[PDB]
Amino acid sequence: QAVVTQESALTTSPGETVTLTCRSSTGAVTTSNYVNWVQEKPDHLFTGLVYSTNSRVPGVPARFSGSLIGDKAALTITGAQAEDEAIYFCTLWYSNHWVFGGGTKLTVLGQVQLQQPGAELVKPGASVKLSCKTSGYTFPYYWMHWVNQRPGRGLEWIGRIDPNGGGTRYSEKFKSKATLTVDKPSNTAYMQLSSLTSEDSAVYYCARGKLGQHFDYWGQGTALTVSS
Ligand SMILES: O=C(O)CCCCCNC(=O)Cc1cc([N+](=O)O)c(O)c([N+](=O)O)c1
Repeated sequence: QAVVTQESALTTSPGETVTLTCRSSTGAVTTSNYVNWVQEKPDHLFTGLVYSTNSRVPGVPARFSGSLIGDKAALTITGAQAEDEAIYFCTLWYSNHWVFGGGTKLTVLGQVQLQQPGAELVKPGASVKLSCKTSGYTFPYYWMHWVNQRPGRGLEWIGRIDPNGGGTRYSEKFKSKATLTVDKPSNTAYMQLSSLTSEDSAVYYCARGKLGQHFDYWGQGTALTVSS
């Protein structure tokens, strides 16, 4: 029942130093929450910025930095650029599941690849198998996360799979809905969703992880529509 709270929106001007924050409802944010920061640009295009409090994802501009300040986590953008206008999400680990904050809409007044199909349209009552084909890294060395986003709702972690044995961990919401597997020779991770209803219409993302390093690279998101 943990809730992660972020500022809903902030407006900045090019060149300013701005700090976004991420609070935990049950206590101070700690290193053991392994906070990650990700950026969403149009059209539902996610990139990883920071993992595990303060590790910047290689290739991300150095103006982005993460830290813990007092009882919460913080993403500092040191000299905002016009292209930084985006939605910024944090996520915290709570013992056995990830919880996403609601995102901060930032207005600015100015090799690793995970490949997912853009969309699928499936009838109610059917099943769907969503694919996430990877390249640019040694696939068995990393887990694959899946994340859901229903219209007007927050990001929801579905679960992860470790390709060394295929061991899964699901969130409460998806523990009897999603089935994760992989095909290592084709470098592809799969998520089946069963017993589809209109409530399953959503964008579904794959995102890379591993112990201590989560959500650094994302697929584009497959928009699933469940309709006859
Ligand atoms: O590198 C080292 O040993 C040092 C780092 C050790 C601790 C890093 N913790 C995580 O990364 C959090 C986490 C642990 C899991 N677990 O323990 O199984 C998961 O299953 C899981 N998930 O997303 O489901 C997430």
